[PDB]
Amino acid sequence: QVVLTQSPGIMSASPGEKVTITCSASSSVSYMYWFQQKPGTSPKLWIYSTSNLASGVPARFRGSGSGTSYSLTISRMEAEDAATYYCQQRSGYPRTFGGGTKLEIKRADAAPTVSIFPPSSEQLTSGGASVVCFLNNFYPKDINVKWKIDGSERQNGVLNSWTDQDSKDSTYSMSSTLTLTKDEYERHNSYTCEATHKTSTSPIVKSFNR
Amino acid sequence: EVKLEESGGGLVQPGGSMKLSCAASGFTFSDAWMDWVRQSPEKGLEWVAEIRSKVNNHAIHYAESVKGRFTVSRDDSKSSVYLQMNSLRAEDTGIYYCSGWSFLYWGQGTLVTVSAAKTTPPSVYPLAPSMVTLGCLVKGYFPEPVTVTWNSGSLSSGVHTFPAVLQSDLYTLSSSVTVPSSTWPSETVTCNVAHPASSTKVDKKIVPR
Repeated sequence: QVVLTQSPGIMSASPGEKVTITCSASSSVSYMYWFQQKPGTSPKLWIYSTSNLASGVPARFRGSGSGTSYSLTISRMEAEDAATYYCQQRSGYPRTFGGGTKLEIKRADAAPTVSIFPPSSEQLTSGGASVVCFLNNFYPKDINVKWKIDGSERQNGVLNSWTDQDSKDSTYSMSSTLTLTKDEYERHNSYTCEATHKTSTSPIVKSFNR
Repeated sequence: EVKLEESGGGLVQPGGSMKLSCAASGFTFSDAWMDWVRQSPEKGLEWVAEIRSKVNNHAIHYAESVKGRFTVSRDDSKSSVYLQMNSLRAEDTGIYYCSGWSFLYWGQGTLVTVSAAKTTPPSVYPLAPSMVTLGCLVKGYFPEPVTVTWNSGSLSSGVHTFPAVLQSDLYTLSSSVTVPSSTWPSETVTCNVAHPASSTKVDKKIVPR
C-alpha cells in the first residue's frame, strides 16, 4: 500500500498569496489525483491525472509532479479556496489518500469573548451540574482554558470542543464544560473559567457565584 | 445532473451487518466503475471497494481491512451499487460515500455507526447568564447526528455549534448565540434541537434565572 504524505498538514494564507501544497508517495506512482473538501460536504474531484483541472475548477489551480513527488499550486488564493485538499493515487490496490492539507484564512488577532453559565435549574433536578464556558471568536486558534472551583484549579470532568474556522469572520471558538454531580456543585460557591490567549499577557477571567 | 442517492446507514452493534445502497442517475451507469469510500476523523478518507463495469467483467477489489467482511455488487438494470457489510467492528464507523465514474461523482454520504451503545435522546438544557451570549447544552445522546438552530433558523448569525464529544458512550454538544442585550429576555430566544435517530424534536426557550 502506497503511503501518501501531504505537507503542510495545515497552513493559513491571505487572499492574493501563492499557495503550494505537496504530496510525497512512499513508492512511485504514474499519476496523482486531488480532491477538495469543505466541512459538512463530500469530497469533490479537483485535479485528475496529475495536472488536469476538473470541471468548474478555476485556473488559479495547477497540479504537477512525477514519480514520488506531486504538488497542488494556487497562483493567487481566493477566500473560497479555504478547504482541505487530499491527494490520492490509483497506481494499484489499495487506492490510497494522503492525510489532507487544511488551508485556512489568515486574519487579524482577536481576543476571545468569554461567557460562563451556571447549571440550569432543570439539570440540577436530574442530579447533574454542568458549568459551561464559551470562548468565542478568537484568532489565532491556540487557546488554553482553566477551571477553578473556590479559587482552586479543577482538573478532571472537563469536556472541551473547538470549532473550525468561522466562514463569516475567520475566527475560532471553544466550548468547555465542567460536569459535576448536584451534590458536589452545591458544596462549592464560586466557579471560574480562565482563558489564556496570545492577545493578552493576563488571562480573561469570567466567574459566577452560586 | 448526476445524483448518487445512498441509503441503509445507521446504528448497528459490533458483529452486526448493514447493507448500503446507492441509486445512480445522470450518467451511463453500465460504463462506470463505482467505488465506496469511507471517512472518519481517525483514518481520514479510505477507499473501501471498487466494482468495474460489465465490459471489465465487474471485477472487484477490496481494502484489506474489509476483505472477507464486505461485499460490493451492482445492478446495472437498477443503476445501483451496493455494499453489504458483515461482522461490523467499531473502527468501521464513519461516513460512507458512494462514488461514481472513478471518483468523479460523490454521494452525500451516509453515516454508519458501529457501537454497543443504545439510541438515546438528548437532554437539552438552557444556558442563561450591549450583546448577551446565550446557549444550550445538548447532553447525553447517541448516535450522531444532532442539529441545532436558533429561533427556527431566523437567528442565523452570532451562532456557534460545537462538535459533539463522546464520553461514557454518550455524545454531548453545546451551541451559543449572541443577541443584543436590550432584546433579552424581552424577546424570546429558543434553541431547536433535532435528534432524528431517536425521533427527537425539541424547542428550549432560554429563560432568565
